[PDB]
Amino acid sequence: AQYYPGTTKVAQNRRNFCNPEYELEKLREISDEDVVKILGHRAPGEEYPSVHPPLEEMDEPEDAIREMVEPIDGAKAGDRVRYIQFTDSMYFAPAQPYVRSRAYLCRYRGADAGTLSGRQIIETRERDLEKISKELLETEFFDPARSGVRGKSVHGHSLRLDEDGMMFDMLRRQIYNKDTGRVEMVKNQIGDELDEPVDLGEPLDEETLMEKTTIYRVDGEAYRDDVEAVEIMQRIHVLRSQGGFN
Amino acid sequence: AKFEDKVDLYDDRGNLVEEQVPLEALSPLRNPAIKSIVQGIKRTVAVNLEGIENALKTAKVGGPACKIMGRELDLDIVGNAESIAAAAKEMIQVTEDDDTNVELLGGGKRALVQVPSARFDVAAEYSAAPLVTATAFVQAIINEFDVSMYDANMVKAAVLGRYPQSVEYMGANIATMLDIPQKLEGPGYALRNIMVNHVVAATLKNTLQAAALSTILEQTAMFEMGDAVGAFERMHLLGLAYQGMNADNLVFDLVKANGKEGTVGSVIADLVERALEDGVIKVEKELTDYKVYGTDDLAMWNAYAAAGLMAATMVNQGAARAAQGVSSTLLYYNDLIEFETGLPSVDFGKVEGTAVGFSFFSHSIYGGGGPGIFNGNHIVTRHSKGFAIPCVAAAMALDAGTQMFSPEATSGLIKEVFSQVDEFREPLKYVVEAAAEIKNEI
Amino acid sequence: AKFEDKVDLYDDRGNLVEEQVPLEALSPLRNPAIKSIVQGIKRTVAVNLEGIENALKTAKVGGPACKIMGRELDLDIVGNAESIAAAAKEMIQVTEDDDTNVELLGGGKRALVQVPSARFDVAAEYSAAPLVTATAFVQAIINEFDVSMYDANMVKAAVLGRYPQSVEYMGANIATMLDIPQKLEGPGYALRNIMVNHVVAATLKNTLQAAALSTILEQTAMFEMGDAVGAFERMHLLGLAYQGMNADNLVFDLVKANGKEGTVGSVIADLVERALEDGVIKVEKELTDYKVYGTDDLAMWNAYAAAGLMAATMVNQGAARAAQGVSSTLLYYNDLIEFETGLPSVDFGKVEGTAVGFSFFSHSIYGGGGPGIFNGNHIVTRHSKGFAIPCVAAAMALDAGTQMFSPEATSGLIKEVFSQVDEFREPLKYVVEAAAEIKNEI
Amino acid sequence: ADKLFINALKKKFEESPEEKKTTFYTLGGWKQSERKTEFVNAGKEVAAKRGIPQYNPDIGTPLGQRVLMPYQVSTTDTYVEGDDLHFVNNAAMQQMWDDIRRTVIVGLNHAHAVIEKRLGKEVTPETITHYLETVNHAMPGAAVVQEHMVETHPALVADSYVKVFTGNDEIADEIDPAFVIDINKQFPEDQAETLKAEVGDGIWQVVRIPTIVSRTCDGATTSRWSAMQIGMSMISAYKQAAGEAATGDFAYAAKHAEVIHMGTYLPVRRARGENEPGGVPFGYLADICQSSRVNYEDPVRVSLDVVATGAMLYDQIWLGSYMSGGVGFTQYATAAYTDNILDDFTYFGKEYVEDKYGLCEAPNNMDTVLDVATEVTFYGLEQYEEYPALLEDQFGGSQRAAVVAAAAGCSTAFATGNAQTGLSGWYLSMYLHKEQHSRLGFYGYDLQDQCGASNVFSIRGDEGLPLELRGPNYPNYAMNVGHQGEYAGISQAPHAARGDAFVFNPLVKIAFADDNLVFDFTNVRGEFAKGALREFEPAGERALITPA
Ligand code: F43
Ligand SMILES: C[C@@H](OP(=O)(O)O)[C@H](NC(=O)CCCCCCS)C(=O)O
Ligand SMILES: C[C@@H](OP(=O)(O)O)[C@H](NC(=O)CCCCCCS)C(=O)O
Ligand SMILES: O=S(=O)(O)CCS
Ligand SMILES: [Mg+2]
Ligand SMILES: [Mg+2]
Ligand SMILES: [Mg+2]
Ligand SMILES: [Mg+2]
Ligand SMILES: [Mg+2]
Ligand SMILES: [Zn+2]
Repeated sequence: AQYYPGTTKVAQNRRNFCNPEYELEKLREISDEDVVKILGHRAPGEEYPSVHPPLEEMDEPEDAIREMVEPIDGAKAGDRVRYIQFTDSMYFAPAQPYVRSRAYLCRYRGADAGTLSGRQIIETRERDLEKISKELLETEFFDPARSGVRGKSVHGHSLRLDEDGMMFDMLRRQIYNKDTGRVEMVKNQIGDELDEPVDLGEPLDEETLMEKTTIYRVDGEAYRDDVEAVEIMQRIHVLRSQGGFN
Repeated sequence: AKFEDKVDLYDDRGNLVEEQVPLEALSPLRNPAIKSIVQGIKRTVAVNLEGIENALKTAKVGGPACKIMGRELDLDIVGNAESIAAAAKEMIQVTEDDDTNVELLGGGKRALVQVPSARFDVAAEYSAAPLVTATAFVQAIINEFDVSMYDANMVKAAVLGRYPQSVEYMGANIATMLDIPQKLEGPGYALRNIMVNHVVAATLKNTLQAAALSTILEQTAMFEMGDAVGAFERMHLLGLAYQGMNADNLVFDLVKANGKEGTVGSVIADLVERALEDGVIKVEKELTDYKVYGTDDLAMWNAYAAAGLMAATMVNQGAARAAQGVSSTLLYYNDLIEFETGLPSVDFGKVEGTAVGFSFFSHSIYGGGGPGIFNGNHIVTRHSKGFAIPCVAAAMALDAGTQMFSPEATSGLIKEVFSQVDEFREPLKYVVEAAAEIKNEI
Repeated sequence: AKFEDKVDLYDDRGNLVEEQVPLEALSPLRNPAIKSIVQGIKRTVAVNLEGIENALKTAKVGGPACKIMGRELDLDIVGNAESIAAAAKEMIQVTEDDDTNVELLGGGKRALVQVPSARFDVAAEYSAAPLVTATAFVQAIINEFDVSMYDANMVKAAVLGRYPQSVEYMGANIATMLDIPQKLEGPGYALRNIMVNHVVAATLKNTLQAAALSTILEQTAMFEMGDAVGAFERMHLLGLAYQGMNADNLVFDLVKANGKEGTVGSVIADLVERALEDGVIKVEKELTDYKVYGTDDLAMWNAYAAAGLMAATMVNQGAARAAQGVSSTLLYYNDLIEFETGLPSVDFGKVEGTAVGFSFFSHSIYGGGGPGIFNGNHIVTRHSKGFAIPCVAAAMALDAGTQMFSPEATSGLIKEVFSQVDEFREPLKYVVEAAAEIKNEI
Repeated sequence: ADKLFINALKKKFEESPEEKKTTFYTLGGWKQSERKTEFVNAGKEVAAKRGIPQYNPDIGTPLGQRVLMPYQVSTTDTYVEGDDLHFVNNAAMQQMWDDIRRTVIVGLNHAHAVIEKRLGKEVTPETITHYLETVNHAMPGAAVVQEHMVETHPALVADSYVKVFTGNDEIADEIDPAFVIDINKQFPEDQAETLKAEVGDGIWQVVRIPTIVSRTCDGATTSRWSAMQIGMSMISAYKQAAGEAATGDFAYAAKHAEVIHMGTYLPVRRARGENEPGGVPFGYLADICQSSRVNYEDPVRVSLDVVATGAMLYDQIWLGSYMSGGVGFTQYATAAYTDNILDDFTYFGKEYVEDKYGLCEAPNNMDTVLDVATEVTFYGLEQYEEYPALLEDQFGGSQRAAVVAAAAGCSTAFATGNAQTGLSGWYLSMYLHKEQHSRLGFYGYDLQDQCGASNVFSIRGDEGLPLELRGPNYPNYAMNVGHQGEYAGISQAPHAARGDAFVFNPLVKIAFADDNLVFDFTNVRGEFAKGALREFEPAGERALITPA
């Protein structure tokens, strides 16, 4: 698959996020327990709550489509559908909103992804969401200064960075420490205090942000100079226009 | 034949039924089974005799929480169902050997009613079904028990609700898959105002059959709206065949190849490869490490992409066994395929746009709800001309129990009555048989 | 037959056509001519090609006084009417040589279009007629002149108006006798939302043919509404036959007896005498110098009283040659006959109540207008179940020019196209011939 | 000269508009704001008086972790907190909608035909003036025929009246000028000749019912109330029997045959009668706005006055209250009429088109749409990238999408002189924006946007319509913020560039050229600022009839 046109670093980075054969760079280690705490849906050692009984207990009629489609493990179990949501700064965060939903539907099974300017979300079965979430948090989908895990109060994608280089967060879920240079997650994604903070590693420096970003900007690679990517957008416009007419 | 296209037709197990069927043998305008399905859905009513009896015994008539103290009437309607139904049938039929059907279900608690087709051939629309059924059962219940002139208006309220003070039959104990003509968003929309959950309930959650019934209703509405007249006719017929009738086993084979480990993106890659292999698209231009595809048949590219979209919904919401992500599949299948190819997505962007608002109105405070409460007449989901809602039907067929407003919650009366009807329950079977039958008349 | 009654059928000249025809041979559910009239009114559209051309050349599209400066298109649509019509007919039809009719009128200024009946047997309702017609003419205009993508949306606006921003086809240059399904006052009302001036225009102001067409349409709607089901069915058929079909020559003969010098009161006296002669009523009790009449057959008394009511309109409004007093005739024929006899008036008071409001809303500031703009779906005139509006149709056919909102003012496009169709124009001829043909099959 | 938004950005933030970094969390939350401090004190007072908790700044999350900004009302020097632009808090915005809801245009053409032909009486300027004196007594709710009538208090209904207009100058000048909208006084010469030619010898009433009635009732009351009092005044002034058959022709004419509603009724899911915002087509909204007859030298000013008119009515009151409610959609709309931002982008695009093509000189085709909408899209987007204060100001992607695409679509229509290609340029703008920043608007913003390109030039039943005839009930547009007022601006744009007197209905244009209105439709943004300052005086209040 081709994924995206263009000849910039931005374009290649958009293709690499979509391509399940591209190995996302891992930047930080986070424990399973700490992913669970950051998600905030259940407590450590709490069994997965259910929304319906396990599939095997349900005795369904013959359906060739269902027989061909393997359910994700949380669907077999009857897990709740829960979410993880991220906000990406327009100051060169590595992932961005449509990059995420496009990538998620190429990489992940059984996924309900939503894109907005200030937040991007995936909803899926809870035990499967915890496995995807580890990857979204540990890899270059995430930077702990320019990306935020935020289930509510998401303002900041379009705000000026603070003096530490951190995105604004009304609820200050991610704190940079002036003396040490690491970010810690001090609250879960909905804003409740964590018993103990989670280290999220060092913010990527400017050079590495520029290497890895998927936003086009005049002070990075401008979209209007990625003339092949603009050509395909314009093509789509014109072909949809003619096809709606006749 | 106006069109030279032929398609191979399969059953819902992926076995070939008939090869090389002319496209127009699937047209709503020609296929006798689609005619019988559509006249069936015009003429079929579910009567809840238990619900009428209970509303009368408690005087709970006229809509939610409403009650008239002092108006209670205790009538043994379910215990006299056979007689009541026969007397209603005598008023419903036109003649004694016509196609009127009145059949008790549930030990007399429910009745399937099919009002004779001929009442509709001399009617403007379809409201004769609930209105002739309602009065025949109100009169039959009054005559069974000799209900007095002073009390009979309670029987009317228990059967048809607060109408005509309300525009709808508010509080009625009858139900139809269609809704009243005043609720159409535009003229020609009546076959679109059919809840997704009613389609999934009538077809017993068989995914292919739900997708077929939904497609047949949506694309038949496209004819009634004039959308499938002239320039656009072939586009609509090919969407019906490939997205809703599993033509050439395309949907089926995509799901088979992607069901075990697949994603929306893997289904896209397979569909693009199949379109290329079949000659539906070709490389037009090379950019820098990027092939720009073109087509000399936009209706067929649209159809192939539509089959892929249905497969992607089956793979994606089938793997989750949770319908909610159909709004995301409908969006990003189309958004990804345009940047994958350089060609326009299904319905030239209108599935993608329907999916943007459907996603918003299924995950926000402003309106909408869960997938099963939408329909082709809903303001959020009317915009694509038949290519979105059948995927929602497939997704709700595959939902394992994540919805509060599930077909069990919203459509139980519909399910008991309308799934009795073979052509509603298994339309893929009947439409393909009828197409094979008229194969040489096109 | 469900009923024992037979009637004698006459032509519009008062001459016998067929004796002793079973009543149900006139039923909308059995008579094939009523089926072909209802199907014809569902499927027939008047296209004003001159209005389309003029709207384009001036950019006056989208409703009264509206214009878009800079959007004018000068297209010679009437000079190329034959080619445009043929190209539209090819899109409108289902198959070659089916029942699609596209006929030019007024040297190409107008087209009568009848969309094929098969498109309606696979539709919920009747909007396919304007929708399929409009789109076939929009595409045939665009294809005739090679109108560009940039300009074609003005063709659309000149055909169908401000739809879908407006719910109606506001500013359209096509017309139907039906109106959109959203404007129905209740489900089942579509054949009632047909302006009286349209009925009088299509029948060329022949008094008995306007009364027949209006009664056909009204009593056919009473079947679709369920009002003529069960206990009420015979009342409705006998109203159709005696008030609308001149059964037994009773309306004709009452008009003959009272036309030279008669009043509403002299017609009442003649109808009471004839009902007593025929055994429909009898003296039940004597009070002081006053006989109380009774009946053993309320439906038949209703029907005789309805024939009288029609004859009284033809006498009172025919004498004035001015339609306005039909509201008064409808009131006081009923009010007077009840105090003359002790029996209930036509429709058990509902003609009299309809007439009270109709009189008010045709002589006041609050709404309504002249007789010709009413219809069975109008809020003022919906209340009688078929027994009032046909009298308004007879009275407007007799009006010699007293109205501003006459059929010439409101219904000229309808007149030019719909009066072409023999069965719409002279339905008393065709319904009677069809009833005689089926007489031994009922 | 500096970009037009720079003064606003320097007023809002201490940093220079180019500065990439700031400080947050140091402003005391709501305590930084005069208006939030007023609200916290009022909520304590309301809750204590009524015995139910109400506004409480400690419910949910703490506003003002960042600067709570003032906004400059574009084209003014008034800077206010955005709460002063909420329609609930702005009496000018409420009166603007009341003045539209309570207006109906009603011909006298059929009426005068009924009088001459049916009653056999003559009509002249004199009988018209006598009818106008009579209907200006009766329209506010006072009697002319019956004994023992009880009537509305004239001072509560002082805003209700009837005027007339006609394209025949000599007839206009013979009717008492107290009742006449004088086309030649109100419009510059060329527009006046266009409008008079449209009207001809036709004579039309502009009827305004009382604001207190419109607020009590609904928009569908307006044509009925109008017709009742027209009917009484035709009885009294032309000496009819008070209720005879011909009376019903004046009722049908005034209620149906020669009425022009501001808005058509809506389908049942969003059921509403006539004269509600969703029924007002975009070409009528551009015609209601009177900037065209005052600022005709500057087509950008005219177009963006119409954008302000529409963003307020369609997003704040209609989508943000009739169709939702709550806190609602103030800043979704303010992005299109504050800080001179849309003005900076749209002047850029107007000058670009002047230099490359000439206004209205470009070919009306897709080439022009691709050139102009792409160039103007990139200019707008570069401003958010160059100025971090501008991006933090228009912080929601939907606000940016609407502002950038309005400038692109109005500029495309300034080039082609045709609103349809303007609308194609709007959609192309959204598609480029989405790919540039990998975001666009809110979850549901681009439903119409993705259907958009294919439906611009469609001719199908519920798809194909010239933009002027579309409105909030066009199917794809029926839900979402950040489009409808901008579409009314694009519908105005080619007509302002061409110097056309009106966009879609000349009667609607004339009908608001009237200084007897309570809201001044010639200066919509000026009025919004007046209301924000609590300096606008609305009609409809109950002070006269309530305790001192
Ligand atoms: C709860 C929702 C989901 C929903 O259905 N509507 C909400 C909330 C709703 C509430 C918020 C009031 C409150 O705080 O109590 C109101 C005002 C509607 C109402 N009920 O009155 C609203 N949004 Ni929302 N909403 C807005 C916007 C937005 C932007 C904000 C992005 C940002 O970075 O700040 C995003 C969508 C996006 O990402 O593109 C958004 C999301 C959301 N919107 C998320 C909450 C986001 C969060 O958790 O912070 N709105 C805007 O983009 C600007 C205009 C603004 C609206 C108020 C106004 O117009 O003045 C408000 C319009
Ligand atoms: C969708 C529909 O809601 P329902 O699904 O019918 O509840 C509709 N609301 C809306 O369109 C909300 C529009 C304004 C709020 C969202 C603006 S983006 C309505 O209430 O009629
Ligand atoms: C009849 C109908 O008027 P139209 O004939 O549609 O103009 C209707 N008015 C009314 O019902 C007026 C009722 C109140 C005035 C009379 C009270 S007796 C209405 O405006 O919708
Ligand atoms: O977050 S949502 O896009 O659903 C609502 C924005 S106001
Ligand atoms: Mg690990
Ligand atoms: Mg190569
Ligand atoms: Mg004789
Ligand atoms: Mg340049
Ligand atoms: Mg003033
Ligand atoms: Zn109100």
